[PDB]
Amino acid sequence: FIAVYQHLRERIRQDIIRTDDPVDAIEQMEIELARLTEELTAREQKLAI
Amino acid sequence: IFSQRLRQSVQHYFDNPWTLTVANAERLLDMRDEELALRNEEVTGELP
Amino acid sequence: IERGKFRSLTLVNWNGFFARTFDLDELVTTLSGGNGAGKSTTMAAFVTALIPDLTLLHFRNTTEAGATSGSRDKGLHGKLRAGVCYSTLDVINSRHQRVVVGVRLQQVAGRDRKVDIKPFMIQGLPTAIQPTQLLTENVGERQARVLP
Amino acid sequence: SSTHIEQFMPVKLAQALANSLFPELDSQLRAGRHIGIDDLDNHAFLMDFQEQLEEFYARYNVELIRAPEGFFYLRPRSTTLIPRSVLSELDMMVGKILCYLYLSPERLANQGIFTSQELYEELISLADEGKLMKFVNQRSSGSDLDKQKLQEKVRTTLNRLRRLGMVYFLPNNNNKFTITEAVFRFGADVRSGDDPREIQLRMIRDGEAMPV
Amino acid sequence: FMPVKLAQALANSLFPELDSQLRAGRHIGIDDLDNHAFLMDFQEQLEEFYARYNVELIRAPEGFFYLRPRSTTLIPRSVLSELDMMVGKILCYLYLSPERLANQGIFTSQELYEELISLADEGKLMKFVNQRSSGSDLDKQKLQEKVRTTLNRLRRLGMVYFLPNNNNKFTITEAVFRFGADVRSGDDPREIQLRMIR
Ligand SMILES: Nc1ncnc2c1ncn2[C@@H]1O[C@H](COP(=O)(O)OP(=O)(O)OP(=O)(O)O)[C@@H](O)[C@H]1O
Ligand SMILES: [Mg+2]
Repeated sequence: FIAVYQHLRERIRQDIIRTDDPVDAIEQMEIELARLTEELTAREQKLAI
Repeated sequence: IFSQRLRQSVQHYFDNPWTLTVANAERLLDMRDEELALRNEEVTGELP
Repeated sequence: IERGKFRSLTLVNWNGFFARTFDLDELVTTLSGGNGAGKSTTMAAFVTALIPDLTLLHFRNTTEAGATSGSRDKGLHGKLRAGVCYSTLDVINSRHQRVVVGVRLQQVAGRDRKVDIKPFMIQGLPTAIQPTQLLTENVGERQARVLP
Repeated sequence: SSTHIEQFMPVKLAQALANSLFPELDSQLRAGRHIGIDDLDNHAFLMDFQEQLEEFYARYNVELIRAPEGFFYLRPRSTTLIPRSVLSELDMMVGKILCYLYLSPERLANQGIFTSQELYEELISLADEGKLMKFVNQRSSGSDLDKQKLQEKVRTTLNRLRRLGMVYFLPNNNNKFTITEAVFRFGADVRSGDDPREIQLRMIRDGEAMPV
Repeated sequence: FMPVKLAQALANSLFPELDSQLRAGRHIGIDDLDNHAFLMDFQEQLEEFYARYNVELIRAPEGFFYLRPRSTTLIPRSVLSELDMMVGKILCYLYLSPERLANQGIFTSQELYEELISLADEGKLMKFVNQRSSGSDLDKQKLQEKVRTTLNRLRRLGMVYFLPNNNNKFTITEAVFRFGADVRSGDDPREIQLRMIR
């Protein structure tokens, strides 16, 4: 189990996601997913016009 | 969180210097082009 | 409007031709003669003078047509003799202007059978000048020489 | 049946190798170039066929690797069929500084455009100026001539990192440039909060980084 | 899609190694039994495969294969030194008739060193080492070192095969003809080779 956590610790992407606790990083990633979804919605609306 | 993390690393690099690896495939060797030497012969002939 | 036309084709120091000028026709021009006479060579000279891009020129046999072969030899070098060579076209523009385009060809000394090309163009040449005479010097008793 | 692509190769792999973008990308990847998000054509192509390319290059004993920041690159093994090389220590100093620039929100106002002078100033701000000077010239003691030599060496290394894809010059100005996310590989020794020596040993065992 | 025979060819286990060697510029002769046979079998498709890189796959009339880059080559190019072509033309000369009786195909570094020194002009030798040099022992030692270095480069090109021991004795392959002169009807190879070396 310790090995699994050590393995995951390195795989964090950038500063705003640097909660060294992986499980805590999950929700920040999903927050980014939601943010990205909103941006995509606005952009595709622009594309239509 | 990283400010300390990275700044100390730069400060103390030379106590444990390390280097990354990259792919460095070889270049294709080719003949050096010698100065172009054309064939000059001052050809002559009977005109039709 | 009067469309432009190709007046003539000139070859100098090609394989079998020393200095020859074919006068083209307004509609159709035909070349005849036994095998190996030199018809395809005349075709090749024309197209070379039209598109001197040496990366493209590739003169396959009529047999093996359509086969992308990557042959070792493009087949142009052998159609040239040693020394300097020319290939030129005379054209009458829609504006009734006489313009002479062409290329200077020359074999490259060395194991690789390479060729050198240098295009050129002439404008305003008097109608009385023939390219065959313009490209040669009369040395000796009717024994003309080609000039670089 | 016989004479059928599936006999020799997966269809998706053949489809990838037949694409018009493959030769450019293969030539660059073997040269060591890193691929980020900005060059959409190449990055999207890599994402579409990732597993096929990884299985293909495995024949050469090299791993096609994807960093968490989303950039691909090649890491040769010990029995690699493709040669392998290591960066200089000055390259590392400038690389870590470029990373610290990318993170820095105080300079986010620049909107990504940095100047060589700013990079030099930051580098001298953090490192030991005179003792780092030892590598430029063994007799340097702060002379302006030697300072200019340091600046020019920095300029040259920055150009080399441009070839690796770590930085893009502006289309018309070569004195200013924009960063890419690939620079984060310079942080591989600190991204985990643990004992540095064990990190170093794991990196060297994984083939990421050699000593000097 | 992709031609079936091309997919077969590049699926073969020998391809990755041959690709790595070819992109480095190595020449494949009749000596490399398996590689040469592989190229003979799949030339028609490999030529097309490498044309996608703006690089030409040529089979020399003597029989050996090699790649020639165009100006628009997608593979980064590199170029040999003057001393390199000098040594190459020397090796082409040594591929002589009396060679068979003189050495039975196996030469030594000293043969080449002495031939190079004897046949070349002094001025271009100085240009090779350094213009400030003048007939000094250290210059000759440096020239020997450079000869060994360029000979190893040529070995990487496949021109010359070292006999498997630490000593510097080797044999010359047919692919050395790439340095050779143009041949005209009835011309003697010795004379034309010397004419270029002069
Ligand atoms: N590259 C070359 N090298 C050497 N000889 C050549 C070359 N190309 C053509 N020839 C020779 O030049 C002569 C003219 O050939 P060419 O094809 O022009 O003749 P042709 O009258 O068009 O013949 P055909 O109608 O049979 O095609 C022939 O002897 C041919 O063998
Ligand atoms: Mg014909």
